[PDB]
Amino acid sequence: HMYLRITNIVESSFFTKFIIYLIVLNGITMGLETSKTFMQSFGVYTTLFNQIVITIFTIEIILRIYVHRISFFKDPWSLFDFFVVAISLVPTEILRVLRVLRLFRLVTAVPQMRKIVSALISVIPGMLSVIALMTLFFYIFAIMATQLFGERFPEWFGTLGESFYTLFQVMTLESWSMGIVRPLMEVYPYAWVFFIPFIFVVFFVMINLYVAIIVDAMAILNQKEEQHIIDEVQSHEDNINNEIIKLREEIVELKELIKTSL
Amino acid sequence: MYLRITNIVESSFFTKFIIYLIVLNGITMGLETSKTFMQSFGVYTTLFNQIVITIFTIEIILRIYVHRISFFKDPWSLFDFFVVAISLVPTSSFEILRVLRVLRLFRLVTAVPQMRKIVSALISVIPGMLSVIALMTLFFYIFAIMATQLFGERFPEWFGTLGESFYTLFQVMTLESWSMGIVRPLMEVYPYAWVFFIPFIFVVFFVMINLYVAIIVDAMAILNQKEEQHIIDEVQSHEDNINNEIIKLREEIVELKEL
Amino acid sequence: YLRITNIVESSFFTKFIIYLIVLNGITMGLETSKTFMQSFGVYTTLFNQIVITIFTIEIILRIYVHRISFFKDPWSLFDFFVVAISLVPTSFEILRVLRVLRLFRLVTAVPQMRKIVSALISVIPGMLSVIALMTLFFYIFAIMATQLFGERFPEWFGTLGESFYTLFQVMTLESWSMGIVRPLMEVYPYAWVFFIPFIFVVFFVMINLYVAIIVDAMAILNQKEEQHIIDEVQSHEDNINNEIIKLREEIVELKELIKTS
Amino acid sequence: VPRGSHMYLRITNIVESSFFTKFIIYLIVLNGITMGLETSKTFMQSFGVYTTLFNQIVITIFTIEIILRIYVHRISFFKDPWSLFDFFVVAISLVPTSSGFEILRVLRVLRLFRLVTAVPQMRKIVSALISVIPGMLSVIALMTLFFYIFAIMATQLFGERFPEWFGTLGESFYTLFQVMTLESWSMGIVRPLMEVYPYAWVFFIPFIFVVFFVMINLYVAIIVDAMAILNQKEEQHIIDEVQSHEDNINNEIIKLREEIVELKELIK
Ligand SMILES: [Cl-]
Repeated sequence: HMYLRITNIVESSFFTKFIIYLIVLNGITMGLETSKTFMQSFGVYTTLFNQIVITIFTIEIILRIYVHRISFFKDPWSLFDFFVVAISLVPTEILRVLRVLRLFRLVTAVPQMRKIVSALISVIPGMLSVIALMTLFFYIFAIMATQLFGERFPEWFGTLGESFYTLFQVMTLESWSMGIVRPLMEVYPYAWVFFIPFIFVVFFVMINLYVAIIVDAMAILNQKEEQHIIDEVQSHEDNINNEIIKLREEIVELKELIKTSL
Repeated sequence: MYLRITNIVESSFFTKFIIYLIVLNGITMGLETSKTFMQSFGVYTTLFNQIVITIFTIEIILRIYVHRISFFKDPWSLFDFFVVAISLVPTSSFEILRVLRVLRLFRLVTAVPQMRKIVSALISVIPGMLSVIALMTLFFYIFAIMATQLFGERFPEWFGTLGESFYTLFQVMTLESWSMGIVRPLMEVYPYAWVFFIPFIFVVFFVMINLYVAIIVDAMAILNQKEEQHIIDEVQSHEDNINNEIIKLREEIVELKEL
Repeated sequence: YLRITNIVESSFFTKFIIYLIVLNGITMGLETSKTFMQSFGVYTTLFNQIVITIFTIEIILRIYVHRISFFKDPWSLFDFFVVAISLVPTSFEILRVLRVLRLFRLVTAVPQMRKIVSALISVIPGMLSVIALMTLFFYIFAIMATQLFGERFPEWFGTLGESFYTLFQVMTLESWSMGIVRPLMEVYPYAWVFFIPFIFVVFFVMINLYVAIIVDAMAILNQKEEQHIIDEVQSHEDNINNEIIKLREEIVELKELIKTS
Repeated sequence: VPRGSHMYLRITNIVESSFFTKFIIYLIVLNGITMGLETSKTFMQSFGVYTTLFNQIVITIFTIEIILRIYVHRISFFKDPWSLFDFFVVAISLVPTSSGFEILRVLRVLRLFRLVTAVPQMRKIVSALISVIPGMLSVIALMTLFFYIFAIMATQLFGERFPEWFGTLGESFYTLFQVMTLESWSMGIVRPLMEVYPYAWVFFIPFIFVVFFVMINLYVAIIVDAMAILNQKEEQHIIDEVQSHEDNINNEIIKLREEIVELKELIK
């Protein structure tokens, strides 16, 4: 009974609008917390405000949980809001930084933003195949790079994780020649045979992956269209063919009678 | 009387003539670069500039009298208006005005409809993206704060300031020296700085790419709809035509049946 | 005259010329080696002087066969210009290098390759509009950059032509920040207000330019498809409409007859 | 030479069993982790001997497998690319460790791509990607020719004063690829070059434009040309229905137009 009373609140525009306002204010506050000048003067006023908004957010998420019960925790966006507000409550090192992640609540609380993100994410599940294939490709070349170049170049390829970092850098193309491969070729003149293929393969996959998405997305669109049009030509065909038997049966009716009279 | 000026203002001669001054004053702007040239042919120019700015003001004036309020409802006129004003404000103000005066070379886009169409075609995509543009700006702003309070003390040149983390994060997005120049340094002090900048790179590029994939595909969905509605509209017309005909021919037997 | 045409137009003639192109290509790549030229240099230079004659024999014949039609043809003109460059005496060496451009005759002489290039080039004329807009944009910002930064940074913006070069570099994004802008911000802390917009506009246009190509090319395909689909529905629309008349007139001519009887 | 004997059937039941394929895939994953631990100097000092045996084991089983698979599938094995790779890879692994080249010991980690061959999901992903290559070979060739031509020009123009970057044909090739990747093309190469040769930009700016034009436009075509094929496959389907529907009504009317002439014959 009272559940309905508060439910009208939690889901009211006032409730959501008010929260979105605090998110935006606390977002300005956290940018003002950057300034060493600012915190010296108005520091305390902020920290309490920080400690207030987090309280309200804890009130909010509690209500939202009581109103939505388990379906709250089946919701990605609620889960995020939940984690982000929890991390914020852990007592004041690195979490202190991650506390700026509650400004992403502005995405959660605004459906306009939810739609953008959901739209973007939609591609990822199909890609997991390729992502895995790529990670394997990296993992293999990371091992080769370490076994080939980690002896004479330990900072770049001394460790599996370091070859991984360096191979990602090569993929981004940042200083891959002047910075990395030209050095390596002073010692190992054929190092280009390892890193030019790595570039080609990696970039081929990236580009072609998205070519496929665009083309395959197009092919699905042409089918949704083809089925609509053909289904129409198929209804028009079922309509005349229904209206010809009425015309045909009359040459049977107007024959049977007109037959007897002759 | 009024028609005389308007018929003149909008003649091909008028616009072609203004376009002609735009181009000359444009070469002047490029010859004004050379110290050598200015030493010899310098003063000649300043008059030429001061001349064309007079003609342009006449032009802008006439155009306003002819179009009245319609002038200031037009973006391309306002730009021509704003720009030509810049040229008339006294040089020794605010030295930046002396520079922004070359923006009137963009008036070559205003006066040529070919160009006006190119730009308009290009702008057409912007309003759809503002959501994403906003999402990106927020994303930067949040990571700028993290980068500042993570790296600003030991690396104040790059992250000491919110506005500097913004500049540096944009650089990382452009991929320019993001590793050799910045992250590899940072990892000397903070070995786990890659956990912050590799995700940042992935997210940023994923959005940028997929945004344009969406444009291409969603632009296509509309094309397949506009087409689908043309084809189906024909099948629907082809039907009701036959329907009326069968109806008549079915009503025609009723006549013969009665008789 | 017909004898010459049968030769010039034969596969043997074109195939034989293509054979010299590929051969002349290997020697021209072997000319790179100081080792090679020391030993087999003279032998090569004779081959060079040989093939260039044969190509001139070829270019001559081809002109006699086609007359004006030859010089109205791009691919022939290329072979002509190219083979001429090779004939002008080596003496200002720059010509001696452009002589390697006759290896592009391998594209001229191979039709598959001629199709690839033509397919690629086919896009450009539409872009002439945008290229101009871009070139203007560069020219405008090149002027601004020169008179903003050339005083304190002559290497990068001291000259109009130099700001052009440096602004193209920014577009390629190579060292734009560490290399150029961060230095400039030492003197001009608001220099990012000039170079971040320049980056956005440039990349926005390039990307959107190709989005338009893909979608507008897409839209033409949807229209070429419509007419084809509509043209059949309308072929279906007219045949039926007649058969109703073959039925209509047959109903009338019968209904009228039944009336009499 | 089994052919179709009772024991050929014995091998076939093994090679094609779920256990056999699943077991091989399981070894691939373990030997894959093993090679990542072989990276660690600490680990090799302690558990080194354990590894080399396991490596020496998995290579044995994989050789057994490759053999069985050949007996079961005979020539179809060598007409299959994925089998050939499995074969090529495992042979590398069998070449003696300290051979003259001494690099195969590294190429031996390529057997981890075997995780792609044994997984049908992966085979399809790779096949989907490769499917584009043959169409491009024309363009790829056009590009290689372009590089080769510009590589020669770069050597003759800049190799004397700049032997590090263009002294050798193979070096101008490597530097021109770098320019294409846009890595330090200006600050690193062309700005230096212009200290000596101020018009060197006329050589490298076109090269950039042409190179990027082709690369981009190639993929534009793929998207569009692949598209027109989709529009053809579609319209035909629509035509074919609109074209059968035209065959149905046409007979329907004539089957009807003859029935009324059938009624006119009566009176006649
Ligand atoms: Cl019909």
